[PDB]
Amino acid sequence: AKPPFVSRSVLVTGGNRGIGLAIAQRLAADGHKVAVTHRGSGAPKGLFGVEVDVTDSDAVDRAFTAVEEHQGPVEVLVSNAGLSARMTEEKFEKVINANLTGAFRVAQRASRSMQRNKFGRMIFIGSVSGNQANYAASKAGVIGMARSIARELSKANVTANVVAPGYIDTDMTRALDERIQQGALQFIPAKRVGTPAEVAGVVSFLASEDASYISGAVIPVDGGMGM
Amino acid sequence: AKPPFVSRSVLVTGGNRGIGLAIAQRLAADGHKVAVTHRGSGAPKGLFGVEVDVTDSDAVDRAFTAVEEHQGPVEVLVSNAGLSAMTEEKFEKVINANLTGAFRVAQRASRSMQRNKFGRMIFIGSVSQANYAASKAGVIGMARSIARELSKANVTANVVAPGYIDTALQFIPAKRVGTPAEVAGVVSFLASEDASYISGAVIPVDGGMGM
Amino acid sequence: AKPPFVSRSVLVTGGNRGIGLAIAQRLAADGHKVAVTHRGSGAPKGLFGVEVDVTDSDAVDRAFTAVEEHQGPVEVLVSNAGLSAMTEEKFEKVINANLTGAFRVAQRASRSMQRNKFGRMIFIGSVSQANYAASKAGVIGMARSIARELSKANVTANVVAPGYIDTALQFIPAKRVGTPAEVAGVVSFLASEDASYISGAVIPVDGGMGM
Amino acid sequence: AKPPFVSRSVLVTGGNRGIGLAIAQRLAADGHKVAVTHRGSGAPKGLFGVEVDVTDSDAVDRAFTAVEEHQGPVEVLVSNAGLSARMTEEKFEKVINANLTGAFRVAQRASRSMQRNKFGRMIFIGSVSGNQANYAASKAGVIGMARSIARELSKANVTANVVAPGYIDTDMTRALDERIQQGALQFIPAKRVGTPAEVAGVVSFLASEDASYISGAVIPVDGGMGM
Ligand SMILES: [Cs+]
Repeated sequence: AKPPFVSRSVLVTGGNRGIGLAIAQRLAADGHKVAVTHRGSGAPKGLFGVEVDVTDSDAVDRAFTAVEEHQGPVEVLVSNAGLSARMTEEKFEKVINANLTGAFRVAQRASRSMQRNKFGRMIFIGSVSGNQANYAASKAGVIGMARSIARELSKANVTANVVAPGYIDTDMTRALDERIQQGALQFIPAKRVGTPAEVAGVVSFLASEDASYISGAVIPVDGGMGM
Repeated sequence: AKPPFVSRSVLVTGGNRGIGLAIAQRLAADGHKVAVTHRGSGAPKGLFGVEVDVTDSDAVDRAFTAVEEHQGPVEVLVSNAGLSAMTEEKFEKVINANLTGAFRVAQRASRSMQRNKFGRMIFIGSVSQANYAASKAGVIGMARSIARELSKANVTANVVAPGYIDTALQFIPAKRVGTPAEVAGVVSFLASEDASYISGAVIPVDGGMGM
Repeated sequence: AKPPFVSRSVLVTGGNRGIGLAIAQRLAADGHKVAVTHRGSGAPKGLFGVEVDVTDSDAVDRAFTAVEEHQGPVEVLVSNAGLSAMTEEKFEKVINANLTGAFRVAQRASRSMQRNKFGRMIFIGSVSQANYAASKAGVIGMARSIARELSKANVTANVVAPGYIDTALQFIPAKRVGTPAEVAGVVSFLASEDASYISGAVIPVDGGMGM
Repeated sequence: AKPPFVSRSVLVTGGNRGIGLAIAQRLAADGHKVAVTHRGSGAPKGLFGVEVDVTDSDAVDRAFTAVEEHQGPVEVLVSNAGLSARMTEEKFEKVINANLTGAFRVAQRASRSMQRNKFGRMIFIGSVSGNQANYAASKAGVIGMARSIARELSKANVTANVVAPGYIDTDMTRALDERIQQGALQFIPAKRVGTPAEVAGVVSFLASEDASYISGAVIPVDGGMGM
């Protein structure tokens, strides 16, 4: 007794690259109407692209307006980490503004339409493993924020969940010392890195009709690492 | 890309009523080969059934053998609570059915999963007593131990933790109770090819309740 | 919109080998409840099986009853050729198994389908003899008669006409033989909720051969 | 053992209205990248639109080029009837040019890329029931053409099939005399009209990986009418 599929208006922030790209392509093949944000390079073929820096509340507003006009109001928001990568105030605030406050900005802009239409799915994608304290603070902060949103908006059938990837095969992970790669594996029960498609599949589920009674959850996609 | 579907040999314990029944029916509609255990009331129409008291290790063993003969070795094990829902007797009865029972079915499933380098163990928490709380938290610790040991063999162990399901609302952000189908959909996902890199997780299906 | 999936009670005759087996396995992975008939070699692992000689009307009747008891009344009937693949004896043997056999299973299925206002009869033509040609064309005429009478009750009858399937290429535009999975996919569609307004059709699955 | 889904670049001619719209929406929800042609009014939200009159070979060429640039070369072509609706030469040639020659033009423009990439699905949608001789000639002509294409191109994994709808619920069918509506039913074993979604489901199948060994076929979607 599987709920019938509904084609949703989807916005995937940072959806032209890496894990964000895998997510956007998967949601498109699922049957959804998928738009992505980017910082200039553009969306790949078959996806509607809008340029926006998530540190800029006006650019966020214009992005959502453009998507609304293209494919209808955003029903499923996938917020990917704006940045991924001793410590200092500038580096701390830069990461917080992009990854935590940036997540707030897109969630806030999505919320009114989601509440009004009594449907919404906010799905926040944590930054990858693995600048320690700034990324740690922003990722944990997004989880606290998502829980607050879930507590406020779940009564309107608007949920907010977090996908927490562990070590995933990306360009930066492959650039890491051969020595760091094989020994990150010592912390991972699965004894292998995850793939972008493995993250995308979990997002596919959270966007689907099957995830309606999940709200305020953090689903780790990490081969057991974070236990 | 979305990974190709694989029809799995599935066993759902307590798969004849309530949430277990919803899970069994959903996994069958997904395309899996679904067997259930039950305590006497019989299996649902269409599905292979075996009578098991999960406090009985011998009965668990002969159930798995019967299922292997019918549809092949169990690849996906869904362990539903033996009891729903303080004396030493009541405490021990719930621990034996809900915690040790989970161990019995997990242990019996484990050899074949490890050998074939594929397994999904999915434990379903009871709906919501020191006894029930201990057994539910206990199963989570057990699952995490199994995930730590066996994830390297592509054998994962995850928990679905339902809140209030209809088979009080002030404490639930959704302002409604969940349905058995809403639990079943999460189990469908965890049984699927899309859940391969999830292990040792507890997924709450509670409308935000236990956040 | 795409109509919601419904898990149907399916019977596939000759569903234990070749194209029939591929059909049965595909329909089971689709989410249906799949039973097969066979002539002695047994059913595939996982699926409910009944021994039927389709020249025997009594054996057909007791097969349908056994299937009804197991998984509910047959909603989707897939009739595969009794024989694969000139004397009066050889002619009559092929007609009796392939044409009259199709009638026997169709007739037995028809009452319940009409009563419940749902039925899909799907006849699978033999792969490619005056006897075989007569029986294959005969089944098409029979199916068309059934479709004319019963489509008003949401009971349709369609034919899949395979060409050369691997269980010569110069006469095939595709320049290759078809696979059993390629036949099974067409049967999956005809069993689905998307085939509701198709009735009395013959769908060739032949890479262009019989065009 | 179902073939894994592949997201195809789809062009549905006349895909902004009626049966064509139902087809385009279904193929989009299936997971494909769907573009439609129209004659000016535009594509609905979530579908890429291009304007083209299928009597104009240059406009067809430009349409396919625009789709190619948007979503990749056309892999699945759904050619819907340009026109639907005593007899005279002008009315005969008008319908032949739109419905038969128009089908040729789009098939021809699709063919080279399909052959080169060793994949293609041409799906021709016959005009609805039910100007007699011109529509009859064009619909039968499209079937002969499709069979020729199937004979030539099936060796390159390029197939050509026809969906032949009977009486389907559309704006024009509903405009027909109450008396003609209920008595068209006397010719239909199903004893009801079909829906646009019933046609779209058959097109979904013909576009899918399950239809690979079907070529040169005419699938009637008519509740048994045309037996
Ligand atoms: Cs099944």
